[PDB]
Amino acid sequence: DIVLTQSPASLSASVGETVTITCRASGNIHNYLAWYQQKQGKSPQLLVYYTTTLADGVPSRFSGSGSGTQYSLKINSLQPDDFGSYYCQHFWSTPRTFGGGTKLEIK
Amino acid sequence: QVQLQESGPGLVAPSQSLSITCTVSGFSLTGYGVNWVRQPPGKGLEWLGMIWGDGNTDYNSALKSRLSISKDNSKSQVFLKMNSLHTDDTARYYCARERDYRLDYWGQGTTLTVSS
Repeated sequence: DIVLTQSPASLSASVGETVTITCRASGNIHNYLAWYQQKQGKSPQLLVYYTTTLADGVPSRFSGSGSGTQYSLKINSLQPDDFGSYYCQHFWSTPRTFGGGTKLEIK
Repeated sequence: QVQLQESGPGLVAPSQSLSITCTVSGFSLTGYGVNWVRQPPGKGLEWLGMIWGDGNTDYNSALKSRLSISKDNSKSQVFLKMNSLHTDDTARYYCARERDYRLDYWGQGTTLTVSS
């Protein structure tokens, strides 16, 4: 199985700051990578799929990039609505797995 | 309006067996996949398995022998059955619809607590 490793596990950030989060795969996933945001007490919400495609209604402050085993999520000038946990997930063959998560908290 | 709502037994004692139901509305179980995902308290998401629109299933390697996923197309329900619960089976369980390499709609989750 392909495991996903996310870094950092947690980041403290201020509103308006630009952050980058990473998802590394232990095997080539061929761009089949989705990103989800989860706010406290809610289910996860799709943000990005197939590495760079934003889901409907996700703000353009979000951008995903990557290939091979290295992927990124960049959030430009963070808004309060953006703090919470971020997860990457691959869809390369099966089983599917999720990265461990990145907790984004307000400084 | 796509809806997925999960229902489960809440507190159960270890070693019992359990069934969790994912009731869907607004789309056909034959045109999409339904994945099962759990989240232990304070931890990340763990993929448990899925049932494809055609009835094939795939499972997490590590849990494969204790899990079974099935569905009732007629009733619009998907089930997750687990054998001999461990306390570490404590988590929030969600069903999510899959459509072209993405889990686009998720249920609110059901909490399962394995307590003696």
